[PDB]
Amino acid sequence: LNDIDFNTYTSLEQIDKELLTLSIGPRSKMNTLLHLDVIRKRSKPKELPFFLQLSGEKVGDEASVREGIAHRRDQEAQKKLDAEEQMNKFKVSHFTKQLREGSQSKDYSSLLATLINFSPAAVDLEIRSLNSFEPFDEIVWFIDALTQGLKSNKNFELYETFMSLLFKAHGDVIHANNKNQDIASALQNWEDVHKKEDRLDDLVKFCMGVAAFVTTA
Amino acid sequence: FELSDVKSSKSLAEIYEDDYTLSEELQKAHSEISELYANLVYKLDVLSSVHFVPKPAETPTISMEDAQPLYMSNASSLAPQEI
Amino acid sequence: KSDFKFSNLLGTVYRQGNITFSDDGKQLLSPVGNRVSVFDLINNKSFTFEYEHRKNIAAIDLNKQGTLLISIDEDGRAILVNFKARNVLHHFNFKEKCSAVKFSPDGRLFALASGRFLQIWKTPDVNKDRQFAPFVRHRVHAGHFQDITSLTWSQDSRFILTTSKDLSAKIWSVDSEEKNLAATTFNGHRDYVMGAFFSHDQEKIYTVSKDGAVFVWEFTKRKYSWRITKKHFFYANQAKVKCVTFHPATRLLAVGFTSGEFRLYDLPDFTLIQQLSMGQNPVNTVSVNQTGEWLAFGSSKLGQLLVYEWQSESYILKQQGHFDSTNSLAYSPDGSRVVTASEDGKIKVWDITSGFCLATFEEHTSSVTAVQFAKRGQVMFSSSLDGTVRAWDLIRYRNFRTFTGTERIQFNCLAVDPSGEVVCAGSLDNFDIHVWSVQTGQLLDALSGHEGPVSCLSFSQENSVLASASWDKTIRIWSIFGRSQQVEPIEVYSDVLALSMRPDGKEVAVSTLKGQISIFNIEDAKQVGNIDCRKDIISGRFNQDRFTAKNSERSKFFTTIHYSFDGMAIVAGGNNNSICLYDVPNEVLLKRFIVSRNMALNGTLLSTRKMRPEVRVTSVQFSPTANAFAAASTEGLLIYSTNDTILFDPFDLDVDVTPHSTVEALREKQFLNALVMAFRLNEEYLINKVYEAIPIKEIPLVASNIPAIYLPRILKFIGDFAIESQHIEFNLIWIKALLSASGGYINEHKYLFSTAMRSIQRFIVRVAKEVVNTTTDNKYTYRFLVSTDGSM
Amino acid sequence: ILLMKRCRDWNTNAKTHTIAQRTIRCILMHHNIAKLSEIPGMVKIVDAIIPYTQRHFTRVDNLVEQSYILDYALVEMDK
Amino acid sequence: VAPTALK
Amino acid sequence: PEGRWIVSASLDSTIRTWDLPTGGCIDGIIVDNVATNVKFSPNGDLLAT
Amino acid sequence: EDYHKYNRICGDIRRLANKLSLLPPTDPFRRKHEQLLLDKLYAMGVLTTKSKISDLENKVTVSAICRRRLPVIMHRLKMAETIQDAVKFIEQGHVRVGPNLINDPAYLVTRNMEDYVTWVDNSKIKKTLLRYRNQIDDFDFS
Amino acid sequence: LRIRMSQLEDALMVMPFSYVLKFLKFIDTVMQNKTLLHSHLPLICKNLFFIIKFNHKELVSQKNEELKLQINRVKTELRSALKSTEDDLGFNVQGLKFVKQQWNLRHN
Repeated sequence: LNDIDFNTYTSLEQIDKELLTLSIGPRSKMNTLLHLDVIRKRSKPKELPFFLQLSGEKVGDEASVREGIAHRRDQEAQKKLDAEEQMNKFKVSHFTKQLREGSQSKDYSSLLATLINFSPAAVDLEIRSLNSFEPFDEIVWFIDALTQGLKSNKNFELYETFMSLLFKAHGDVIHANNKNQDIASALQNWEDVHKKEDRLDDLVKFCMGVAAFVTTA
Repeated sequence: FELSDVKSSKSLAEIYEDDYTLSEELQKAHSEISELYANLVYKLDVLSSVHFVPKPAETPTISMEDAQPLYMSNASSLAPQEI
Repeated sequence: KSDFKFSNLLGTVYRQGNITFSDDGKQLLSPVGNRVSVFDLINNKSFTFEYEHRKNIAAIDLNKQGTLLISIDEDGRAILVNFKARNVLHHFNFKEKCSAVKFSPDGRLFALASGRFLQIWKTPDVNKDRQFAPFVRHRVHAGHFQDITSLTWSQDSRFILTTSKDLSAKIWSVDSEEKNLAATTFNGHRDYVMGAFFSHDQEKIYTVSKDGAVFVWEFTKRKYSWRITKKHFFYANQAKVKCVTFHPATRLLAVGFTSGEFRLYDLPDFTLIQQLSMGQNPVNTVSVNQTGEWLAFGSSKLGQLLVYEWQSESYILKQQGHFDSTNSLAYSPDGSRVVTASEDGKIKVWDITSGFCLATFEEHTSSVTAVQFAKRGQVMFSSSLDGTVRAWDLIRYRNFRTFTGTERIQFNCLAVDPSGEVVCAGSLDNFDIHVWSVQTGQLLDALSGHEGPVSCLSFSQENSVLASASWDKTIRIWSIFGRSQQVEPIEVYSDVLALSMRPDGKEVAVSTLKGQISIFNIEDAKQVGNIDCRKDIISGRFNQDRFTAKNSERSKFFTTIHYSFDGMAIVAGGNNNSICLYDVPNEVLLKRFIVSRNMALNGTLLSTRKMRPEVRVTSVQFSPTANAFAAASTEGLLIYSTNDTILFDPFDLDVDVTPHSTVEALREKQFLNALVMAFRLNEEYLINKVYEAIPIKEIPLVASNIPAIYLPRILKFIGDFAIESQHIEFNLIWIKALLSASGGYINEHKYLFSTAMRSIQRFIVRVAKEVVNTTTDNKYTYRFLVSTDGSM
Repeated sequence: ILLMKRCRDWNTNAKTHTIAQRTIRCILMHHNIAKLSEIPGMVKIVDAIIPYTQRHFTRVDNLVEQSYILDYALVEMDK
Repeated sequence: VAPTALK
Repeated sequence: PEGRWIVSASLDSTIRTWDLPTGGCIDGIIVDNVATNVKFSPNGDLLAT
Repeated sequence: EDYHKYNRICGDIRRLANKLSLLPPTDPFRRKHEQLLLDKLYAMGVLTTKSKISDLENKVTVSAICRRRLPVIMHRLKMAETIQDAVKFIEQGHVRVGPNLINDPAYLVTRNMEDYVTWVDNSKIKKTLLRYRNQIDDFDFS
Repeated sequence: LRIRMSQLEDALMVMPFSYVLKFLKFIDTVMQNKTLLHSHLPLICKNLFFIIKFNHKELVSQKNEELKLQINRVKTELRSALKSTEDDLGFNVQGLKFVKQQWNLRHN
């Protein structure tokens, strides 16, 4: 009753387990995560010889012109040099650790906590850094972690966007080895949970139609 | 068009050297007109303004303002008919 | 019947002075003219402090504890404010221009750079009750002969480095006993020394000069003495060093040059980490995060502010304020975003929640005069004195069409058909209202009949009538739509400056030069009410005035007015220092607001124009959410909101009604009585407690049985709560239950629930729809990767 | 490639996009998606299908969206 | 060590 | 000024703060001299007696 | 009487035109800024009638700028006996140019705003004017 | 189909309710024939929504229990049809962009 005594009240983290709940944070996070790539692209900052070599009409040799006789790699070489200069200019993970442990204990809860804490710039690097060689343990592990998260019915928006980056970064890897059992089995498990989480569409798409009709006619 | 009748300062190596390397001279007068106008409009405006009128204002540069949101992608800004 | 309160200032993020990061590193404190703005980088949210200085702000800082913030203006008058509670604590006048202020890294003392003098002051304890004279001085130091540029504290709170116009850097000891430890003056620099810093170990002392020279000092033999072992120089061709800061933990040196470029270095090696340009204008201030991963930079000329994650080379915050005064403002139909128009001719789109500029449009050559949205909200229209009207798509952010008169008519006002198919604009030189077709871009026709210049326009949202007023001392209603065209002129006592339109579209309000807001019946063309404005307005005698304010007639009229979406109130402003909110049916003043209290602004209290800025309100409108209203002014877009709702406004309460009784009803499971009781108290925290305590099975029962009188309130409550709440699907059940049960009633009274329904639709469209899109696309991404054949 | 030249021309018209999509569906479902990419000129054909497909996706979803006008009828008169 | 060093 | 509290003074040399929502006295004071008048400031930060 | 500032404006106009005249006649950029210049000069009224760039070279004069000064306009418009009297009325705040009150004698009226220069509503002197005709209305406060 | 679109809304508007009940019976028999529905689904959907919107108060008052069953059945089959085309559309586009990305990676 202390909350009443101070004339205050804090909303529950989750009203009920079956009840879907979003993440406790800004709603622009999902937008930032999904389009983080174009953020990166759009945010990039805006960028004679003594023996002079001419020939043809301008030098007055129109006969050469009439008779028909008439550097990108050099830029590419220079771009390599600029990169080489950069490494000589500077002469100077926790994620992957928990992921291995979560598989070992079949509990990714400690992992899932760190994903929410990571900055969006932190998030994309970790998803992209997942290894893509057989037997694809980390990718199979990652989907299990997310599959556990969706069951929790908490932080629904974050877990949904996490896989979109997984597919964005490793969709080809998953597709090329679709027939692998480990990928297929974990991938099959995710659909079972995600398939349940379609009621939210019915409600949201429901309340628009009646609201649109109600306000109009 | 007018053809010069005095000796050219540039030597034949130099005139050709120019060819080795619409016009920058035109583009300098392009800007010089603008600042004269930008200064002129400011002065004539303050005399005729009733209220406040502020005076109008290598290395990689940060474009401090953008015409479009960062998250929006260039492809998404093209209509299907345009594609 | 709500108390509005100043919340935040959009259109400006930095004006001058020093910017300081919060100790937690998640908030940035930026001075904005007469006030201080707070930005939450992590949460993508901002607010502006309510307290105001007499003059323009000079220097600020925040203590590590995050509790005490001291603000000093250009006259040395200081304001101490509790950061957590956002309330002023003490006012002190240091009676001299304070160049810089910095708290001790113990927090017990704070130093003041006062002329060629260094002042140290003891920090009052926030925990203690309000003391009348809390400031007591520790010591006065007078070593420098010219003004002190800046000062730096020792990490152990025992020594202070001060850099001045002496071409010298001088050190002090906070403790008198430790005077012998640090009583040395450093020399050698050939230009003004701006910043002196300690290494993390404090063994070395780094000094920087305006010429661009960095001198590293060590205590060594030749018996021991300070000497410049290493010298580093910035080889800027002409750019002078304008601001410097250092992070001992990461050994980061951030320098800002007057040319508008900043360089990141690693000391003592002087490795150029990176070099970027913010523009051609000087970098006024620079700051470093507590981790040292984020750098904030500020240019005063254009009000440019940027937070740079130099580790990842990403932009945490990137915003630039209007160079000119905001001439006009327009809210999106949903209220999610607002667009601001400036005398420069550039339009900017702002997000209310984030308070940040999403985009700017610079197609207009001259000052933009007016901006409005269509009923759909997908499109926005703007007019400018350059002679064009431009239609903008906001989903794709592009100018899809432009309109213009035959002879380049300067436009001042614009209005848009709710159907989004006709656009009309008015001018001060023709007395004709041009009409354009949105679809085609052709001039449909020019409406004629005004004997004066058209001052304002508006299309009825429902009926689609057009009402236009002028300095003609008359108002004309145009029924352009239909086979036959009719015009109904109505005379008015004096020149009409502004016009408002009732959302129902049955009445129109107009502000006249006499200081009268007159309300008419459109269908009957007869006056229904009038309000006096002459006496309520507050106008301050300008410094150049030679006649008294009470006799003054410079501005005792309202140049802009707007209805409340409920339709019972009108917000008004003019070239004055007052914003007045009225109640239309009763014709009384609800409350008056003081726009600004800056003494620098002219009106707050033979070839050369005695000309200085004046306080004025260019435009005002209500938020469609019916919880706030924003006023465009010279300083920027002010926003006043009722979000605090700390007032107690019970409705139909009785003795039996009590917070404890409501809780008992919840424990006895009488949800409807507990829910109904909560509104009668009208306490948000109790309503939240009852709202979240109701089981999902019982939601349809309580929703069906709610009384009709409370239905608009609960509908509004859900809308504002759901927009920022996490219980997305819980709210969706509540909205589904209410609409399914009480849908027919809302239809019968659309206007009563108009604002409430809109807030619901905003939540459903802006956040709920975005979730399903991320939900559904993955569902199909799943099906492709599994169904189709894999690659060879 | 000849078939995809048609379906592109089919897609742009709303009255005929329905047929083209199912043909696209069958091909993706009855061919190695990798093989389709090497075919020269396919990708530029692929380029034009995407924007029109999205427009039709925004459509239909809206026709779906209007459909609970009928449950508003069911639930209301059920009262 | 410097007189201004920590400790 | 918030309309949530009432503070009263009586000849028994006491000042009592009453919380209107719950209808109960939340604080009590004993003044050596009977407080003849009691007034809140417009801001509510201050109280004059 | 000093006209150094007005001389600076007139000279700058001549310099801008001279720099324009240097640019190629066929350049589209040259043509518009010329027309834009002529437009604004017309807008202010210093160009009584629409003219050519050649006329803008010579027709611009200090007197033309002085002509558009608010106290001078009233003198032609017969509100005041003399320029000094007009300045005093501007100084005392009895003069109104459209929606706003002008207390600065140095202000000039643009061509469009000329038609709306008029005395403030509650000026005591308006009461004299309507009193002379015997057309004073106390209801109109003037 | 013969009715021009611009006159179609007015044609439905002038239409009395007693014929609207007949027109609901028409849809149900058309909806029974699945082939004709998908051929002309978009036009059928817009007409139905307009009629119900335009006669919502008349609809709710009617007490015919059979009318429930007519509105219920048309709903379930309408949803399958609309969902089917939506699912095919979302299915194609998502893989369709996947192909673009794979071609980019090969050439990049």
